[PDB]
Amino acid sequence: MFIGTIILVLSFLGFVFNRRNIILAFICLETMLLGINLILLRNSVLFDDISGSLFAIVIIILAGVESAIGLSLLVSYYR
Amino acid sequence: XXXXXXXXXITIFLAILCTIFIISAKNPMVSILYMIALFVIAAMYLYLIFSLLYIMIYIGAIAVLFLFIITLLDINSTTLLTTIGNVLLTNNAFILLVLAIVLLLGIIGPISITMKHK
Amino acid sequence: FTINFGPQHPAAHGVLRLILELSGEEIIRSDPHVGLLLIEYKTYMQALPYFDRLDYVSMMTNEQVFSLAVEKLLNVEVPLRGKYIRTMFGEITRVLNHLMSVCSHAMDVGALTPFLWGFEEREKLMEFYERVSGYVRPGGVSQDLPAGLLDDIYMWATQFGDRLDEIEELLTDNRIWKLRTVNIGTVTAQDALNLGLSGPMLRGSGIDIRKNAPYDAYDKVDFDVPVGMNGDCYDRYLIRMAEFRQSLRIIEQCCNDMPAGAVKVEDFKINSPPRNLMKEDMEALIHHFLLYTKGYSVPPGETYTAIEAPKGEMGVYVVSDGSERPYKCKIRAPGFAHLGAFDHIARGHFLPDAVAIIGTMDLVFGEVD
Amino acid sequence: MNTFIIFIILIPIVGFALLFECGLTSFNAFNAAFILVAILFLPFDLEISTLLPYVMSIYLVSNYGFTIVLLFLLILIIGFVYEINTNA
Amino acid sequence: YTLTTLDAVANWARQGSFWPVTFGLACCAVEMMHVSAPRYDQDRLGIIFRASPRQSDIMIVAGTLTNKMAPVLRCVYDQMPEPRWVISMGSCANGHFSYSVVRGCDRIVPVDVYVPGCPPTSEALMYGVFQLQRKMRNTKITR
Amino acid sequence: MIINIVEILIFLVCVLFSVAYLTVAERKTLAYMQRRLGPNFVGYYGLLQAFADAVKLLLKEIVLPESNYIILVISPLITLITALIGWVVIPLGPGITLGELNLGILFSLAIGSLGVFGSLLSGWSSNSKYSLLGSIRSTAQLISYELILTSIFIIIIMFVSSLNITTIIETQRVVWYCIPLLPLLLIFFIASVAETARPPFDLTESESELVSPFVFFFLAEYSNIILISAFNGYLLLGGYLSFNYSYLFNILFNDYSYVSFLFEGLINSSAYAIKLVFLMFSFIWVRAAFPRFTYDNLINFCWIILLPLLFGIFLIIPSTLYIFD
Ligand code: SF4
Ligand code: SF4
Ligand code: SF4
Repeated sequence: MFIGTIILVLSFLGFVFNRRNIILAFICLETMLLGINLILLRNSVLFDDISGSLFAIVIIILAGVESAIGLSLLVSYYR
Repeated sequence: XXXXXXXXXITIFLAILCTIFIISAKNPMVSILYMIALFVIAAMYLYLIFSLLYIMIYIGAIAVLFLFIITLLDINSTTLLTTIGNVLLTNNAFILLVLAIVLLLGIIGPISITMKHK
Repeated sequence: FTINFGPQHPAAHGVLRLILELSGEEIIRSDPHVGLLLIEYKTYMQALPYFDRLDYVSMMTNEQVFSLAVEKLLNVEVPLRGKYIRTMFGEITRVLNHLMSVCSHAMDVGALTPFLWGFEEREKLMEFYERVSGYVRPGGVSQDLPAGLLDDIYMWATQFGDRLDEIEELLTDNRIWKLRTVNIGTVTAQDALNLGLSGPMLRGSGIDIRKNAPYDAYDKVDFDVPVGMNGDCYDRYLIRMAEFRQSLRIIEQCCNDMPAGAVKVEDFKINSPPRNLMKEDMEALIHHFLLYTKGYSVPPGETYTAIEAPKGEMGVYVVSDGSERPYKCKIRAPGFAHLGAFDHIARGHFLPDAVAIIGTMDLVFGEVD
Repeated sequence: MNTFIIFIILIPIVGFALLFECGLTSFNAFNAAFILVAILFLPFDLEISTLLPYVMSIYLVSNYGFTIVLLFLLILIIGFVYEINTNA
Repeated sequence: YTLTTLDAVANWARQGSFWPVTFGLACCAVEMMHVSAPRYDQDRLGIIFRASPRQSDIMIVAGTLTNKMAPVLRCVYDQMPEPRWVISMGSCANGHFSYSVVRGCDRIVPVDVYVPGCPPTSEALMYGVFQLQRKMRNTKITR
Repeated sequence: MIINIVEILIFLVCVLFSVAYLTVAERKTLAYMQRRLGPNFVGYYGLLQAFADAVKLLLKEIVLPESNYIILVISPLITLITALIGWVVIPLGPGITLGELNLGILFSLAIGSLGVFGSLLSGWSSNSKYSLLGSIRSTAQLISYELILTSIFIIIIMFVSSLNITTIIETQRVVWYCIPLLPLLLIFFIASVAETARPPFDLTESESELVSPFVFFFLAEYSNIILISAFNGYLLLGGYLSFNYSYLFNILFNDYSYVSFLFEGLINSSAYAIKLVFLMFSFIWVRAAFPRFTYDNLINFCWIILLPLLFGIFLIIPSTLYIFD
């Protein structure tokens, strides 16, 4: 909970301290998705039984789609 | 007893150091390796199944893709085990169908973005 | 994007420094350059053992074309048993060259077993190379065949052919070997004639100096027409593999006379063959020693007698001013036609495809120069 | 005090880890439809990896809804190869 | 010291496991092909050192040598590791004289054992290999 | 915990020795097919070849003249860890190796992705020069067949259920190997030679553009052979499962209770060794009788034919299980 929140914070600050990079922002967005999941999974175990862990897998699929989509976008760019 | 298991809060001490290392790292090559290490730190925190679920997809595919794009595109600048399937396949079956739909776009999107076919 | 295809060891040993400008995802822009590697200075007899060192494998067949070229310039060349020891041995050294070429292709194209199976059979042919020689001379041959030459051919003739069908059955009946060789090889026939190709390098599509206008004793022995369907590397290999069986079917149909007959060449001059009675027949010693010291003179005139060897068109341009040794000697070899045909043919394939081209094209560093 | 200890195979690895250019022309490529194969691995790997929990949770559910997901993904591999192929 | 054996234990393992590089140039290359075939399949086994030559320690110069091939042979020895040994196979490398072909490979790379012949037989190169194996064992004495 | 520290050591010693010895075994078996002979001079029996090759490279020299000379040495270490950590989850009986983890199957899949990750760090060092784009072709070939193994994994779990490797072996007791999957067994063997480095597919990754860590790369390579070979065994072949129905008859004749005479743990291991050694042997004559593929022909064989084929197999596997249940 406190771990995932701090990961989200540092990544959001690191995003707004990009230094033009572009590639750094993609890494940062992925770690923000990881940060949200860890606090949700902690809540899922705190509450008990599958409900939150279900939405955690949903974020994992959407993040994987987000990464595959954003990386293909870089390929469309830099011709 | 088990002082190292109680002091296993070291995950937050390691994550703050790892994330500050992804920003500080010159060249993306080191930053992606540190993203893998940060995801491995988060996997070690999921021991405190999702660890192996993360290593297989986030480190296994996402991170592999993140390294595959930088090496090629020059760019640069300085009773059952947790189940889940019981709800997603029965109750949230509408979301299961839409997750296949979000996966249609996942492969069809790049096909209409980087093609140039005759 | 540009790369230099192996500074050494490209396919088997090569040496060739092929500057292949490998454009985006391998499309090939060929720039070979290479062509790396006395015949005038040395006498007519001295030039012959120095000549065979071009194509190392088919060295005996490499000797044959130069021996015939000196024969045409001399205008004196009629052996009988000394002519029988040319068609037999010429179709024995043909097995040797075709082995190295097919094996060098298979070495890089995965299959390492036919590569070693090739060199294994070669050791049985080494007895036919060491016991007889230690070979092909303009005035016949270096020396006479031993008693254990014709008496024991069946030990090779029957044991080989079945082993030929072990290498063939491992390559022709495939998917991996078949799909690649069928696609590669840009034998455009007319442009391939314009590029000056020869032997299994030009008769793959279905187009021969070995037949029609044949060189010494090859005229009488039977030779079958190698078909060849398409103009690709698979048909090229099939032709070489058909030539393998052709090189064996001849030996049994050519197994005639051999012990006791025509020694080398009959007269005083052009390599004296007495051996036993050279001391009693001493009036020819002034001739015998003169061939080694100064050397016998040849008439002046431009001559070119091309002969199709196992690799392809090996042609010698022996031109003499009138002296003992010829003025200029030119070697129009198929290994030099290799680098000449590499561009346009390989242009439109991939980098691992560009290695399998050499196997069918046949390359020898020595023969190139 | 610990169970199985995988680190006892990592420690000897850490210990062992501790204990002009010529011949060719270089210094100076974009393979185009090759990055798309990797870009496609991510969702295709996700597709089979997401099936894993539904595969584990069988003999409790009705497979008709379980089959539907795969049909949608079959339409995709078809919607890819028939449209542009592997790009030779 | 008594345990002088440890200096030779590495040597006996070096001479039996050594990986030679195929620097096949012309005629000697295929005599070496017959060597590396069912003959030297027991203790030789080494090849493929073009990809390197940081890997493999024994350099066998087999074949002819042109005046333009001189910077290539020099570089292979330079790209080779510190425990490097050299074998000169063939008359062209040993000493064939031309204006387009250099007189000797010794001017380019210093050779440890010279193998004569034109071409040296399967047994000829194999013996030259065993002589270099003896040199690795620290027993190089004037015969 | 002296009981556990000795138990791991004897397993690790035998595994590393078997991995090293296969380099001599492959060399000798390929020699018999080629009509030649393997190593003879080395050792006494000709079996000390592997150690002599390893000791030779331990003396060698440094590769100091660099492009992150720490990252270039990181790859052979990462390939070694994944190989050895892969072995801690391959049991053969009730609990032969301590990694009797409550989700054993996924441990093998989590590692099979890292063997790809470490591969693009290898040929990465020293710029775009010496084909970095040629080294990336190998890793793109790697991910393609990595999807095939995972698609076959879920197929086995679709038939037996539960993520435990021990439970997978226990269910297959009736039919030895997963019999309604014979073409899929050959497909997993074709993907076994494709995923790891065996001449068909190793030639495409190590023979193209002019092509201490050598004792590692080859150790992890040979480890990856036996790892994926035994790995194939528990999924399909069916290790432990020696004689059927005639097993209980022989055991109960002269044993009385059970005694410290644990023959159970010996017969099973001897059967599994044969299971993987027969696959290892099959991995050796494929070096001999096979030519070579082209990169574009590799992906065309996987993504176009192998992937939609397997898609159909797992699509009908629950529908054919729907009728009989
Ligand atoms: S060579 Fe010498 S001896 Fe002989 S013929 Fe002439 S002079 Fe008489
Ligand atoms: S003549 Fe004698 S000296 Fe000359 S090469 Fe022949 S062998 Fe050597
Ligand atoms: S030495 Fe004689 S054998 Fe070797 S290449 Fe030179 S010419 Fe050939």
